[PDB]
Amino acid sequence: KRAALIQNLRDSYTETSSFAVIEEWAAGTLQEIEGIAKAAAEAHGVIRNSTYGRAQAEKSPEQLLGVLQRYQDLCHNVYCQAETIRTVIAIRIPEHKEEDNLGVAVQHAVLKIIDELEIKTLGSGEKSGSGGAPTPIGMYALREYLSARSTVEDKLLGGGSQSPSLLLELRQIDADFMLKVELATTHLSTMVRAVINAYLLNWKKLIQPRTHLDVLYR
Amino acid sequence: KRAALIQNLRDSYTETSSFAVIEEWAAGTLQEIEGIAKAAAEAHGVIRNSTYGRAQAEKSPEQLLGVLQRYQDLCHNVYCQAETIRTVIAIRIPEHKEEDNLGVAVQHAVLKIIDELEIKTLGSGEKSGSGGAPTPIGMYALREYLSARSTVEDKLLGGGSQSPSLLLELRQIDADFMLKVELATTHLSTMVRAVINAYLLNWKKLIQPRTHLDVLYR
Amino acid sequence: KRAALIQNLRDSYTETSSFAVIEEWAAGTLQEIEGIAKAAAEAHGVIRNSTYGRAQAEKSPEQLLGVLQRYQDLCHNVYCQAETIRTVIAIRIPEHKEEDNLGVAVQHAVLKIIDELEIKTLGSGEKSGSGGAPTPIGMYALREYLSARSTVEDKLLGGGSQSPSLLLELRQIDADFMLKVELATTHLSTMVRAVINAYLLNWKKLIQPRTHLDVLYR
Amino acid sequence: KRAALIQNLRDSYTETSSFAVIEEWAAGTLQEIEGIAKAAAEAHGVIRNSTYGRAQAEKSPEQLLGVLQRYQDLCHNVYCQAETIRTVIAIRIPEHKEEDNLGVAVQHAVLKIIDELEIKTLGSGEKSGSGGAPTPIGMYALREYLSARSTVEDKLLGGGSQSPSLLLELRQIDADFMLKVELATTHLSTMVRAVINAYLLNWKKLIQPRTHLDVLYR
Amino acid sequence: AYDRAITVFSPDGRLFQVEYAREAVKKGSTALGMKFANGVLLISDKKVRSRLIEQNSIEKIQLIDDYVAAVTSGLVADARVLVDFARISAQQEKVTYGSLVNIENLVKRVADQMQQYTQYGGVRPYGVSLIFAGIDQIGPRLFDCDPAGTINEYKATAIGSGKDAVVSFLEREYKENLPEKEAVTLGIKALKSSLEEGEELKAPEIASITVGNKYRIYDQEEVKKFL
Amino acid sequence: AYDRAITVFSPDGRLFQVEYAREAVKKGSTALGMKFANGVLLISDKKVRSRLIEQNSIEKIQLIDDYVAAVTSGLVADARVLVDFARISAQQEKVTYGSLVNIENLVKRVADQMQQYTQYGGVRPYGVSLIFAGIDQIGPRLFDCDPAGTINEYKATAIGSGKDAVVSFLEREYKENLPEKEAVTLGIKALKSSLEEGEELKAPEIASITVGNKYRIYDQEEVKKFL
Amino acid sequence: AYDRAITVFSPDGRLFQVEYAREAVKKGSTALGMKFANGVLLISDKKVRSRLIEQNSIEKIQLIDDYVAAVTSGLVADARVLVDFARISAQQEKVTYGSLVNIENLVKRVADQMQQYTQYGGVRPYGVSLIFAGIDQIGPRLFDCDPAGTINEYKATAIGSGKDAVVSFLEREYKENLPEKEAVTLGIKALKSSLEEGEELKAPEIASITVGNKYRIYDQEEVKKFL
Amino acid sequence: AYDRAITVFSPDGRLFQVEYAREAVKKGSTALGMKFANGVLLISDKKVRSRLIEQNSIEKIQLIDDYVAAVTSGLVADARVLVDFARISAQQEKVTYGSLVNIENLVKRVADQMQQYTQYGGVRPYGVSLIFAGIDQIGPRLFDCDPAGTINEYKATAIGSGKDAVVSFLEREYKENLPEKEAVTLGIKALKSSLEEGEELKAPEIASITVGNKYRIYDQEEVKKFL
Amino acid sequence: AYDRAITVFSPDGRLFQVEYAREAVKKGSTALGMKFANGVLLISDKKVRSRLIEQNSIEKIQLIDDYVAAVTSGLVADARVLVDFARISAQQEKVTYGSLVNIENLVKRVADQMQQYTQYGGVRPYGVSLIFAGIDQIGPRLFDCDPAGTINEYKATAIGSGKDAVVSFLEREYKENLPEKEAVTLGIKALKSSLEEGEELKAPEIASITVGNKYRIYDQEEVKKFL
Repeated sequence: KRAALIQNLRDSYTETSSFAVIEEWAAGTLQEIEGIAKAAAEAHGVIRNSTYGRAQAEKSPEQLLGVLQRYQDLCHNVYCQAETIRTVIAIRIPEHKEEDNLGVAVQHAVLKIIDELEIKTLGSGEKSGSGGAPTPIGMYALREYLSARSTVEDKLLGGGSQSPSLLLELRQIDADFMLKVELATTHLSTMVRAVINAYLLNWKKLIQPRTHLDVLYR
Repeated sequence: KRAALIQNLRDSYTETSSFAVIEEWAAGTLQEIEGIAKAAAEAHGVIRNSTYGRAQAEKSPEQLLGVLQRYQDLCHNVYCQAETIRTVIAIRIPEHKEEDNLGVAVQHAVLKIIDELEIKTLGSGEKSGSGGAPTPIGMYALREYLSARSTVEDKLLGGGSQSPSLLLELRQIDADFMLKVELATTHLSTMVRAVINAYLLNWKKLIQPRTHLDVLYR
Repeated sequence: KRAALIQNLRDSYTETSSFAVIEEWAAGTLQEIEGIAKAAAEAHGVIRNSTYGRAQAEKSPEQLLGVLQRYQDLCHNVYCQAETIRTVIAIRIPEHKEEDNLGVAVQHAVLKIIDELEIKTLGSGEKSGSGGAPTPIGMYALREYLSARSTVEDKLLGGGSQSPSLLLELRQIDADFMLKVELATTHLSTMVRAVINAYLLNWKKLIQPRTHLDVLYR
Repeated sequence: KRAALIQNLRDSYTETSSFAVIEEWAAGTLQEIEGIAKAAAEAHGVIRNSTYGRAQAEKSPEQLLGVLQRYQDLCHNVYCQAETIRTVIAIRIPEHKEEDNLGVAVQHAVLKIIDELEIKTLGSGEKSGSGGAPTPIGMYALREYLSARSTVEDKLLGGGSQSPSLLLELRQIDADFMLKVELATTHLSTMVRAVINAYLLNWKKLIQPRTHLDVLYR
Repeated sequence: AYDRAITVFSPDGRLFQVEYAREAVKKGSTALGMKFANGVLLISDKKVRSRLIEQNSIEKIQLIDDYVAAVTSGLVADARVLVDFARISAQQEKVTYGSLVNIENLVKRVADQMQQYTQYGGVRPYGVSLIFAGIDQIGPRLFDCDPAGTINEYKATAIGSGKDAVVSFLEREYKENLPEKEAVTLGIKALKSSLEEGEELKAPEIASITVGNKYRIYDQEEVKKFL
Repeated sequence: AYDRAITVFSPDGRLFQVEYAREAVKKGSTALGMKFANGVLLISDKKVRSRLIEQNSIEKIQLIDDYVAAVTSGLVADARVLVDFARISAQQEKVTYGSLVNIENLVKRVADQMQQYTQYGGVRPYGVSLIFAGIDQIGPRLFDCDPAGTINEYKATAIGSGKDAVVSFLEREYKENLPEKEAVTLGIKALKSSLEEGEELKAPEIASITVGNKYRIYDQEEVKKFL
Repeated sequence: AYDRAITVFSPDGRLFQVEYAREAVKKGSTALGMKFANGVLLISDKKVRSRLIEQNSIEKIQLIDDYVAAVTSGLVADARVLVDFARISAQQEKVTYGSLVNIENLVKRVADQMQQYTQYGGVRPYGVSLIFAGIDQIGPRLFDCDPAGTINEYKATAIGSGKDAVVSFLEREYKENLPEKEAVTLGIKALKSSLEEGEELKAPEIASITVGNKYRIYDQEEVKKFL
Repeated sequence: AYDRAITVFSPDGRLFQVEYAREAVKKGSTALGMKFANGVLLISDKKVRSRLIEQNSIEKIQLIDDYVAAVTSGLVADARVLVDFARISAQQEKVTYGSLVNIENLVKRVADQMQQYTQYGGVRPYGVSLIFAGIDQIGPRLFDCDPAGTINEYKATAIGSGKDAVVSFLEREYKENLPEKEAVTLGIKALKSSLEEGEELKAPEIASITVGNKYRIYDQEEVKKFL
Repeated sequence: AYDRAITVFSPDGRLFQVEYAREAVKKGSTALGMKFANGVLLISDKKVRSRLIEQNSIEKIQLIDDYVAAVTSGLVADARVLVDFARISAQQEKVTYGSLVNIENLVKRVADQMQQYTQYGGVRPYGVSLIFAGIDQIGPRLFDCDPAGTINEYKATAIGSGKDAVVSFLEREYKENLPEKEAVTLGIKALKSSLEEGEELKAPEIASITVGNKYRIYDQEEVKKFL
């Protein structure tokens, strides 16, 4: 039975599923973001003060790995939660018509902002488009870091490399990747707040994008 | 005979062919996806806890290869099934006209969302476009993984490489590829549900996109 | 004489030329595709069961080369046949006007779907565009395979390479290239059926895209 | 309670939050930018006068690092502050409708100019789009510099390199990176002033993009 | 596209705005009429909307005169305006000739008005179908009429959402010249046929007229005995 | 889209401009009417806007004649023009026949004007709903009327922003043939039901008429005793 | 493009809306007429749609007067309105001069009306073709008429979906001055010619008139003897 | 968007072109009126534009008759055309009944004209608001009127740019039944309230009328004593 | 672009819709007229379309009165309506003055009508050219007339597809004051000139009038002797 299939779909991802997500975003998530932001800024301070020598190319700084993993963990929960909201809307996109699409436009509008969050802000795709990646740092931040650092480490170890700037770059890779996290957290917070507001103002039409007024005909 | 050719085409790919696919998606497929999601998250837990040494570059982790092959297998069936639905619609796109295309629009609308599934979500093409690849991980996930790992393995074996970060990257390749599967399965689920809804609400016009009312003329 | 030149063109590529192609596609071609699909799936089964050692990097698997060459041979005939259909339409595109283009639109519409078949589905160009290549595997499939394998072979032979994952990749190249053929054949079949339907429903206007009714003037 | 959630959002990022940013930009920020511009131009003078020898490839010029880090620090505060403004607007984008959007357009208009500042002028993303990077130098200026220099340093040290032009390039990297900062600061200043004006002229509708006149109905 | 104005033919020779006007008719509740032995009848479904609406208020069978009745389906405002036009048009015929000889011509006059609004720009079609049933100097008559201005004379027909279920069902069961009491049963069966899955059929309206007599409206007590 | 012109059907058979006209009605303050024992009454909310506006100025219950009243909701200018039209239309019936026998026909004449503006291009619909209540040779009567020209006779009904809260509440509590004093209470309860969260209900208007009598407007002192 | 308005010439000097109006004509069932020895006849296909439709209801040959008939094809509402206009136009000529001397002029008056609706904005053309057949002071006459307002006099002609099959067939078999009984056979052969693949030809309508006489409509028993 | 044509409702039921017409009103200079003990007055700001303009030329208080005056704000050409209409409408009432009994009806006739231009395509609304003040058989009256055709009776009101500052100020200070000399002061205070930052208030116009009397226009010497 | 409406000048001062109307004229078959010794003649090609069309039906030379004839080319419906207008216009002149003194003025009246439809929106131009030939108190006259309303008097001219071939050929061969029998030959040569590659010229129409006489239409037996 076809109506029963749809109904099972919608019963399983209700408006309280998506509201649940938004409550967490206004309380828990924004606070964990800000905490990551302070940890990353604090780790930046440490590194701005350090002078770097070959000593530093023999050890991956566990403070920075810490910050970076913590951030990847948040982006993971935010992506999974965004997708709950997206599911709740996508399964309520009604029959395709060339009319009565005032609600369907609200749906496509909000789904688009969730796309922006997931694809662009969280930078979650394999290859980002020709839109670039506008976010300072992706989900796969830890990997980008280790990779950028481990090339610099090879060159500095091996007769190492006698480039004085290459030594400073190792430091700059640590500094910049902590900055990139401060920045990315700020930007993520705006986007998370933007979505909270988009959702709360529009939820009624996200669930019921049409009303069936039959009062003119008999 | 021309009508007979079309008729043989449509007789062999009926609406029950495509409905068949949608029932499986609502029951079997979504469950198998979630199971892959939990397997991949569990494997991520293991790896977050491991400290890695050259020991680990001498052996490809059979847990991760397992998860990845299982996911590739699902994507294979979902692509082949998507294509059944697509065939059912594509052979019922009627004569080209500049009118009566209210049904044709529903067809192009739904075919477009199946394109999005196959090309973009399942990331099934050779080279993805300048749209990027927004899906966290493709079909050819196993290959991407072995390839990314086997470069890091060469560098660590050979005087290996003394880069401390390069050792952590090996780990991060394992961690990230499991994450990428958790994320891709979540995103695939949304898309599969979206299509279930698209189809069930629109099937009537996907099969008969025009009705031949001749009641005004004599 | 100008009318005689056009007439020789059209006499030599008639509607029976293009109908001939479509009969073959509905009978012979779709069946040869499905056969390739089963040969490739069967070869995939073999490889999923094999454990791979350096032994395998010393010999190109004649089963896979077989499947791949067979598929390239089909794509070759389909391309050449698609181009017959395309010729039949292209030489009947009438005088350019800003009116009476209801038929011309049917022509541009069907030619476009044949472009999609040749350029995108059969992936027959040198460099594919920024549309990417959405087809799982091109015409030049054999070449892609040998090339992808022969780089892995070199690394494994030469002290070879001691990467455990590189050995598995050799296997995965064989597995994935067989999968890619199963997928490509499914996708090609849809497109071939789509064209069969496009053509049979629209042929009348593909040949005569305008009717010269002079009944209002004297 | 839903109204209470929105209200907490808007209470925490008021119009004084955003006005606060704009006062700083008009007084402090534009002055700190000009100061950086003069430091960078002065360091360019020094370098135009220097003849370079292998001596110079053994030391990273602490004057230039100084200028560059100072600039990165400004760009950091300007990004974080832009994001305050952007938050204030984003959380006051009202219910989605196909009408009464005269205010919403002012919002989208000014948000778009803040996007231009952050993404393009401050060049703050990982990968810039196919719009290119029109700004002379990004946030991650220090890193670009060290990296460009440290490749030239390796070639000049190691039998070094005997290329006379390669020696001049080392100098040109120092010269050009200082120029790039003069230019970027000039361009940033324009954009900061443009936003000051955009904001002060439009703030009323940025906060209340709709007025609820109910005076025609009863 | 060619569907934005009543005065515009599509390239295949279609007036799409007229066809859409017809879709308004499908949103009305089902009604049917059928000819029987020396008579004709109308039946119409009553989808009760609320306790708070008066029942003997807008029900759908309307006498045009003592010997002619009509059911409508579609936009209710337009139905009203067309019934009131039909009524006036009947009285004009009676003042000109002292008697309505052929009902076909009353229908034709109404259909003409409807067609007239599918040829001039600046007006929209009436979104209504009607059934006309009554007796005249030819015999019992059953007609229908659509937004386009199209007429057909029927032995049995329906209008409304459940039209197809009902026309399909009468296509199989209908017999000419039943007695009144059986025609009414057959009608009710047809109507029940059109609902989905064990859904209630509450009291419809039934009106009948037999040669030599005036119209009679069944009251709901009499109507119940067929449920 | 198909929602830019009153004369254009959507492909599903919808006149969107009419439906939008109906949204204008929702911006008005709530009003209700109900039938009781040998009588009918109207109640209407007064959202006081300012000390500076005269109270006995534009309030919403208007007598059409001595035995018929109306409440409106929607654009106030259009309400005015329709009430004045209704008033003239009543007097025309009285001059033609010496008495308004059925109020249904006064409403029908008003509704017809309203429908007429949903069929011709170059005019917009009236953005108003009305309730008509009064006594006539049939008994007490309660009607409503909307921008589309759609009529219904009710036992109780509402119009305005709080329509749904009120129709919902009467659906559960309304009883036929209460005494006047209780009908008025039940009405006030219904109205209070429609406000959100411990919000004040300031003095509404109430007007009633009982068979054999003329309309009477409650003065705000009498009205207070129900708050 | 230049096909959205009746008043707009394309750059090659085409009124596309008129041409599209003509496509409406092709959706009607086939009908033909032919001149014979001292007479003229009409034949028209009856595509039976249902047991439930009355047969002697809308069939397509209509007498304009006792000596003149017409078949139509295209939109049925518009056909009706044009046949009724043709009937009224014939009576006007009879009141002015006491006799319809040349039928050409009745057709010309109808065609003029049809052309008029292909020159002014705000009206759409009539989507109908007609054939006019009858006897007059010149002799037997056969004409056709299209949405554009274009007239031709024929010896034989057809209108409707199967026009081309039928005009093609008569182009090869038609002879002047056959007897009535053979012209009718030839006609039926032409009509059969137009169906595809061993498809049934159910009872058509046939009407004929011969000099000195009135029109006669063949009843379906007489018509069967030619199947 | 839905704001390009007066006849088009937005989907929320808004006539945007009317609302924009209302924005024209805000560009006028402020004016106010208030009721007092047995009287009513008007005050209007005079933004002097040049030495070269005659002062006793277009000032904004206009007598409609001896007992009724008006201030306008908005497009000056449209204000003129409405005042002249109001004047002619008052004289028609006087010729029909020999006296203007209720001023509400003069305002209603003007408001009706204004509303009429918000329902038909091919006209734009009048971009004006008016205040009407005067005495009649009910007492002193103060009304306003806007582009939409919307009427309200007030105790005090304002129109023009400084409307809100002034309605806000009277909402706090206004008392019923002041003497004339104090009302005028209170008015002048209200007006001063509406200017920004120690900006001059040059001589406004003031006109008053008290029961039993005719209108009187303060001359600027008398007006100064309140600055 | 500036070619969608008859009332719109292009920037170079062109009415493109008129020019396109002219392209309708080129689709008609060729026709020519020429003056000769004390006379004028018209010749027109007959592209035979079918055995089944009556030949003495719509042929293209039409008498306007006994001394004036016309050929047309372009839309046949519009030709008809203009010829009939020309005929009525001629009779009006005859009833006002008892005789058509100058034919130039009949043509002027027809051309004026044609021009009128190139200045007002909501009408399309007539897609027709005409030639007028006849005798009057000035002598033999030959005129042409186009969709724009443009008149020229000619010694010889043509209209239709083959206009240019024919005007080119007469530009080289035409001589004033031939005898009738030679003018007709010269004409036929001109017409043959316009066909491509050994293509048949079937029987054209020829009509001639000489001073002092009435028009005479050559019958096809007489016409053959020039082939």
